[PDB]
Amino acid sequence: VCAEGFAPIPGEPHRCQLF
Repeated sequence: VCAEGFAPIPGEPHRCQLF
């Protein structure tokens, strides 16, 4: 999970980015 405006990463599913 993460924060309002975030989601998994392309090829790395541990940290966030933008929504």
